[PDB]
Amino acid sequence: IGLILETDEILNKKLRERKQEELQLDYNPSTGQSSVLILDGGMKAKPYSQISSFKDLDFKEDIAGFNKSICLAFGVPQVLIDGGNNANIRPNIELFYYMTI
Amino acid sequence: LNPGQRIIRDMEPVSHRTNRKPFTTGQAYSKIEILNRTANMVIDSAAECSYTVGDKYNIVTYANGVKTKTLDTLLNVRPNPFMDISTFRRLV
Repeated sequence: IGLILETDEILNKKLRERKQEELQLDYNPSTGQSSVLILDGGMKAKPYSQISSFKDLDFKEDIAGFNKSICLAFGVPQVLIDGGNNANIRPNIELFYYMTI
Repeated sequence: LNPGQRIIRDMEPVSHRTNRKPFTTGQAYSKIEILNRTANMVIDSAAECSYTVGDKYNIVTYANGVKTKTLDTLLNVRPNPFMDISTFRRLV
């Protein structure tokens, strides 16, 4: 939601819908220029907040754990999934070959 | 021999198992990854050590008089007519 406006009056539905589309197209900087808004006749702007946010879906470590489990069940080092430095890479191939295969 | 033996005998006259929870252990090994991997690493690593047979001590024993070449062939090559060496080692 971008904005909430509120009244105790009853408003003509067709004109209300038109007004919503005018505000939406005018205020966005991509579409339109206008930015100040003047309310009259008692329309009130209602403050609100994002009651549930994408920020709380910090899955990132849990899925990483599952990837490690899968990678571990076969027994392939992560350096082979990434590629690292020389000192990492050349011994890890021998690790993978000798221990697993 | 050992005078105390008759007493020690009564402290534990028969062995008892210690792997309680055998079913849930077999579930865990069959279903939980980190157990399966670490156990397989240990078993598969231990199974591939060769055995060397050395000199013979003069003391008498149970398995008397077995020629070294036979014992070597049994340990390294073929435990019995029907089962390989690797399967035998991994089972043990």
